[PDB]
Amino acid sequence: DMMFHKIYIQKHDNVSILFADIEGFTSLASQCTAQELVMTLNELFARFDKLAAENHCLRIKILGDCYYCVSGLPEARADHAHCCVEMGMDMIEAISLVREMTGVNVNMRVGIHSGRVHCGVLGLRKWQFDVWSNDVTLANHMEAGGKAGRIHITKATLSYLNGDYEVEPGCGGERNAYLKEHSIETFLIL
Amino acid sequence: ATHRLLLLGAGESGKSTIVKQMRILHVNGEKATKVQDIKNNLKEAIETIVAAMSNLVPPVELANPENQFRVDYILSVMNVPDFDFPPEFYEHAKALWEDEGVRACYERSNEYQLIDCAQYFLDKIDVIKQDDYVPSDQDLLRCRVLTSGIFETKFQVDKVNFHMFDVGGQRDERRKWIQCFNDVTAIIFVVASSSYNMVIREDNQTNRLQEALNLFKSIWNNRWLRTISVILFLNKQDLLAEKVLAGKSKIEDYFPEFARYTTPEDATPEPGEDPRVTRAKYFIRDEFLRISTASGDGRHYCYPHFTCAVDTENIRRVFNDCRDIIQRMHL
Amino acid sequence: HQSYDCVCVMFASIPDFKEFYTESDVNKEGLECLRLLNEIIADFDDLLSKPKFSGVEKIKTIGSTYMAATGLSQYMHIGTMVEFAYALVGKLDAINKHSFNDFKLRVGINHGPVIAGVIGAQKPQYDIWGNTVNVASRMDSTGVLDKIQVTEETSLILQTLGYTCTCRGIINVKGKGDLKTYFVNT
Ligand SMILES: Nc1nc2c(ncn2[C@@H]2O[C@H](COP(=O)(O)OP(=O)(O)OP(O)(O)=S)[C@@H](O)[C@H]2O)c(=O)[nH]1
Ligand SMILES: Nc1ncnc2c1ncn2[C@@H]1O[C@H](COP(=O)(O)OP(=O)(O)OP(=O)(O)O)[C@@H](O)[C@H]1O
Ligand SMILES: C=C[C@@]1(C)CC(=O)[C@]2(O)[C@@]3(C)[C@@H](O)CCC(C)(C)[C@@H]3[C@H](O)[C@H](OC(C)=O)[C@@]2(C)O1
Ligand SMILES: [Ca+2]
Ligand SMILES: [Ca+2]
Ligand SMILES: [Cl-]
Ligand SMILES: [Mg+2]
Repeated sequence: DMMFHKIYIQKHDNVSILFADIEGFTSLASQCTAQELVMTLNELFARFDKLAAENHCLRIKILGDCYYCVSGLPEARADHAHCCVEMGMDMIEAISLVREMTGVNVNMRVGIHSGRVHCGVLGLRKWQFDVWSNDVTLANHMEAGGKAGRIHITKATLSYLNGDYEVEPGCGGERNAYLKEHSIETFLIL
Repeated sequence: ATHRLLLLGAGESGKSTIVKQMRILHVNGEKATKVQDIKNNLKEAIETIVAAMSNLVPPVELANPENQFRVDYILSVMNVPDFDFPPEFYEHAKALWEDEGVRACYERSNEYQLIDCAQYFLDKIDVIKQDDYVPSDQDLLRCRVLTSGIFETKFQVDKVNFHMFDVGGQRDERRKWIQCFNDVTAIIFVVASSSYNMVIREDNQTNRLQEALNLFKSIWNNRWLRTISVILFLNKQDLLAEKVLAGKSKIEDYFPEFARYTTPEDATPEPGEDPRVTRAKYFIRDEFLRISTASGDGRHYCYPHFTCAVDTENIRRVFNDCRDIIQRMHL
Repeated sequence: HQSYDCVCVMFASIPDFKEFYTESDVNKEGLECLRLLNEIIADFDDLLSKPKFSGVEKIKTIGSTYMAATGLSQYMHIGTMVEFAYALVGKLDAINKHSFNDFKLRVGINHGPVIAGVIGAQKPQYDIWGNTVNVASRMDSTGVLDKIQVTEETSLILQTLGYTCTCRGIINVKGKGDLKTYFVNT
């Protein structure tokens, strides 16, 4: 406070981190123009923003074509898993309508892990609420090691689900090295 | 009523020992694993001495060339992974340690990297070799195992709480230190006082004391440590006197400013202490204090203690001087 | 929210940081790690208030990736970004002295048309989009430590302003193909 700067960060357990990216982003960039893209991007992420508020997810940041929220925040929730699952569902549905409007193969690639996070802000200028931990770092890799239009969940995300959704073998080890080298059992949603 | 102390200092400085001493003093199957460690210390102590024999300038020759074969036995087992420690090993070890030419090598040890406990274990080989051997407390103190990472050890003294954080002294280990900088009661900074005639493991060139000083100056003038006082521990005080009284190697030859130095007025020498030792040990302390005077501005101070880490009788004493300081240095 | 024409974008990330990140009981489960990161970013923010960096507008920070832009307010704005990117090095070095670490910053700098504005009606936050940016980022990630990577266009512009460039070679930019890239000389 007098020697280290004041830190605006706090620990938060039992939370579920959704990550979502766009398959065929450059192929879409190829069709439309610089502006025409941003319109489609803003329209989708404004659309996305609403769904998060319903599905009790607090949206973190938008990183170009990367959208990521997290349920279980700002305040704890026993639904924290089910929300993200219901979120990705609505998201794959939300891309559908906008994809049919263009007529080109674009899709969302979802990934979700659970566990513990730290959350808050870094620096002084230009604050933007963000999360950090290996569990976030894992969640990110889940999206990276995801499959088109399917929801990629972790071993931890099934133990918070109470088995309501029907799952199938994920095989994330083959789509990502961080997943492989950490022996993460992954699953997919039916 | 809880204080978090952090142990800083270069490699081999003595951090690990200080914690061991707290386990002795203020704490409460398991030791059989350490027996193995002590044997390792022994193995590498003698194997290092012999290996040094030829690479030294000038080279040193065995007093009894009968021992040449044993010398060959040692080098043949130097790198062997899980050593069986057979009775042959101890026999050949003692033989060498008996050899005058080998001792001459040890007496020139400052010219190569050799652990502090060499002589100590080597002198008691017939003690260590027994299969029902149980290490003494002092044996546990002297047993050297490099620390990599941060290891907390909690304890209670007169219903007051302490959190001690042991870190790695080496350079690739100094990066982790940061994690214990925030919310610290004070620094305990440890220094191989005796290592004035030695270089470091990290690069075989940088002088160990000169290193400790520059590491100290880093801590004393650190941006996250501006308000933290530093309880200075000038360790290995036994080994210092041993070197000073020996007078084989000199201080003015590694630190030329010592030639100028004379002993301070406020000198509180121990009973029957040689002035030479007094002059030496306080010079060292003063080198450190020159860093604790240039900056600080009464926002943080420095508290020197002459300490011998492997002396439980001296550690209680000095840590009691420290308890006095902390009781008002959290107010 | 509007479009632009000549905006200079800089990405500077810290590759060495992800390793340094730990989660143990000793570091309060990755809090102390994030605490040093704060100190670093906060040092980088202490540069925007400077007068010669008044033109520098910080956009956001991706993990340890610091993202900024000049010209949102002729080509002197491209040079500024470099003097800024140099500066972060002085700030990242400073930390190393005190933090007993060896962090190296890795800088990618591009320029061209961008679109700047707000996205989402929830929490309105400033962001820039388009190819120019995508390349800026792609040049950071394919960069070398202690070095600033620039495109062929920027190479030239900096050469007028008295900066020398050494050709990196060729890069496969996802969607823009193979292209020539450069390093500014220390
Ligand atoms: N003679 C003598 N030996 C000592 C003294 N203090 C420590 N030693 C010996 O020196 C050796 C090295 O000390 P150690 O505690 O391991 O340093 P360290 O701070 O832990 O080194 P590192 O873990 O940062 S790499 C130990 O084996 C110990 O017995 C002392 O005061 N006098
Ligand atoms: N405004 C921005 N903020 C943060 N990151 C950005 C921004 N703009 C672009 N990027 C970066 O651009 C990079 C390029 O994205 P990427 O190539 O993965 O998309 P893609 O063409 O859909 O490929 P893929 O289908 O394999 O994911 C991303 O990793 C992203 O981090
Ligand atoms: C900064 C902390 C640390 C170590 C932990 C962390 O959670 C991350 O911030 C996430 C995962 C995390 O903050 C979520 C977004 C994103 C962008 C995916 C991050 C980056 O991959 C970071 O690494 C980079 C590249 O900065 C990373 C991994 O770094
Ligand atoms: Ca992407
Ligand atoms: Ca993408
Ligand atoms: Cl030392
Ligand atoms: Mg140690």
